[PDB]
Amino acid sequence: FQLHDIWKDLLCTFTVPHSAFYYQLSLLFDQEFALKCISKSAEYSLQDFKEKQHIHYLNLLIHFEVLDVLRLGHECRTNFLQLLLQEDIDFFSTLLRLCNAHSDKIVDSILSQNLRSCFKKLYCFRMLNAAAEVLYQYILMIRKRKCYLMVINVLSVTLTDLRDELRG
Amino acid sequence: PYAVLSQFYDREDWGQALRLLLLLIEFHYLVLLVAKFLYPIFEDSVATVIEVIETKWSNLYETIIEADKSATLLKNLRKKLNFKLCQAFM
Amino acid sequence: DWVEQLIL
Amino acid sequence: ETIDSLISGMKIFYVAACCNVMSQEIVSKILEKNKAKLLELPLQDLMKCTYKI
Repeated sequence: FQLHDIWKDLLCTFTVPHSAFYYQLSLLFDQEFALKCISKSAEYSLQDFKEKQHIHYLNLLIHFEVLDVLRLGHECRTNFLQLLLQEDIDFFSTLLRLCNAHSDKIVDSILSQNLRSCFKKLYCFRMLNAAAEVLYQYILMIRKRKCYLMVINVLSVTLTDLRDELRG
Repeated sequence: PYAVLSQFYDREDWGQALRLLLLLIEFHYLVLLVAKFLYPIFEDSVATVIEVIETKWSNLYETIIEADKSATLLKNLRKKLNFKLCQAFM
Repeated sequence: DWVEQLIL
Repeated sequence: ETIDSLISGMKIFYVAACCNVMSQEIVSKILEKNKAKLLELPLQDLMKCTYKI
């Protein structure tokens, strides 16, 4: 097929005439062949088509990196991404951590909102790396000691207040 | 001595580090040596310990620091930040 | 014993 | 705009409220942006600046 250039689908593909062919194959085998063809076509191509392809690729990869790639790609349909990240939410968190490590707007805001939607505070802090401090303070408004401590270390007025509170 | 033996011998290393932090809490030079050891090594309990150490935090100490390098407070803060980041990633 | 005296 | 910026920076130098004002100005600039002139205007807060760069 590549070298060159169910019945209803075939007719539709003929009418369209690579992307269509791969999409059809993927749908028909929905598996290895399907996934491979879909990925290849998506790569060769790179609103509706784009979104669909992206979603498919991400799902296939999470079933078998991909997340960060797709994200940066689309950034360079916001609610769609909000839903995708909704599905993402441990593996997702690991990927995010990896992206942050690599780094060391819209994407950032969306992420912050999703995280705001122990575990929570931690994720929030990791991402923001002020937001961390605010979240911790709000949650605080053993646990107390740990929070005050984390706040003091991050800051290094606030410290004095925290110390006084811990001493009181 | 037990701590050094454990060091010579991951979980063991963590236990040794914890023992060291506990010793530091019980007790400046010692604290500096501990910080140096932590930097060389570079979860919740560990973070708590690091925090307590930061809360706790002269010429002889500076000399020891210089010998180790062969500013200190800043390096310590940096290490603490790194540890916090690691805990967040975990 | 040695590890109980260190914790103390 | 640049003169206003310099004025605000001077005011900030002259503490919490000043920092708040600086953050507000940064947010406003970010909203306006949404090349050389932009770079000239630019020249937690540190983290934000790093993300910007």
